[PDB]
Amino acid sequence: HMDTTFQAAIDTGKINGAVVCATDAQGHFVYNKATGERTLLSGEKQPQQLDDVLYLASATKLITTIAALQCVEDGLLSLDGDLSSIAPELAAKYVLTGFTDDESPLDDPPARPITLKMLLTHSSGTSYHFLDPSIAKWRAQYANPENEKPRLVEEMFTYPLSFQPGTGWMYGPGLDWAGRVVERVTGGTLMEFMQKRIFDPLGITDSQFYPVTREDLRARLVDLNPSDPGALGSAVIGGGGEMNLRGRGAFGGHGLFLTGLDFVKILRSLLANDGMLLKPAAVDNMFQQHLGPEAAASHRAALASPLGPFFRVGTDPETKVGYGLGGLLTLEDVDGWYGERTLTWGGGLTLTWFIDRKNNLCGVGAIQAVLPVDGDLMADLKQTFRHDIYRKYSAWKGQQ
Ligand SMILES: CCC(C)(C)C(=O)O[C@H]1C[C@@H](C)C=C2C=C[C@H](C)[C@H](CC[C@@H](O)C[C@@H](O)CC(=O)O)[C@H]21
Repeated sequence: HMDTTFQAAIDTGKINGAVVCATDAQGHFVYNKATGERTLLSGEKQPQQLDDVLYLASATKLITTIAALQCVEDGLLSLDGDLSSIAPELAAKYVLTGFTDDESPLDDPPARPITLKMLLTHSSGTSYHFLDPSIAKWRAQYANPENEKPRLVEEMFTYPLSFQPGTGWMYGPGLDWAGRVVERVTGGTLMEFMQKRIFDPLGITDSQFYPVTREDLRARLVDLNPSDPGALGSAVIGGGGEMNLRGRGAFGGHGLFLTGLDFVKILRSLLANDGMLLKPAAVDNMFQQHLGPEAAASHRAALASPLGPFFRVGTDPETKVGYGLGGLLTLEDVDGWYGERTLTWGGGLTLTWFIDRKNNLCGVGAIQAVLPVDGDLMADLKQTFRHDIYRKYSAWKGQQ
């Protein structure tokens, strides 16, 4: 019901198209479908194609997550090691506990060092100011940078922690920090490392961080169009895109551009656990709960909060979930849908992905929306993909 649902959304003028790529571990069941049209900077229309270059936005986080785990395999990092030396900017952050009534900020020194595992699972304390009201309040009083100067990761994310390292959960720049950590410990750019360790083994050559400079890629950017002459990804994140315009260097949190076909090669290598990217036991460890007791309780409070629908990535409020290395982790079966220990996340409001090892299925579904982005419609469209792909998978299994 992707077919009729997506077409209805095209007819209303709220999306231009969609790219969907799903596969089992061996490529027996494969479903690839490009729907709709893209618009070129010239205004001319072209059918959506499976090798259109998409803005991944926070789907970047999974890829940065793999890159960090590869440095762990190399012995350049450990999951639980002290990062204070490699990233002193993180060690220097204090923990904001709240405000007095005259609205002055209470902070405390950090009780422990920040580790890679905390960065990868959003339990370090680094929080997006637009999601954490306490951090939103601090940003505004200790304001303002209308500097507009292009900022590196460490010049962009200068706020205190939202909670003692390891003891909470809040979505934030942990993978931008992890990406910077990967650059520092390898002595090269994040693009260089990923090209060599992730894209080359999979035969991927059509990928770049913001800003996209390559002419061949720019000619295939969905997001280079009259509504987005900057190729900022506005349609994917729903207004802006502010962080991209203001950054300098690679942002492992949200910066990558990639085709759906190339993104699913990465998903499938994890699903099949074929050693192309990581040793099997390291992949297995991604699909485990890595929040401790306090952090798990914080996670569940955020999932029950008004932001919870975003944080639940379409999963039901009755489904117990944790956070793995790479995204949300289901902790029980939903019969007919995600098996237990499905890893899932997404990008902006328009893109979502899952890796269901128990049921042997992975996929990405990426709506190409029309500004202004109808957020409630995106949620529905993503949900249609997440469930219709299981329907298609069952029908195929039944036909064998
Ligand atoms: C730039 C953030 C990034 C990774 C692109 C992103 O897509 O995370 C997604 C993935 C999804 C699973 C869960 C999410 C959790 C909360 C949000 C609604 C977030 C989307 C935020 C984005 O819509 C607005 C930001 O761009 C704010 C800004 O413009 O600075 C959203």
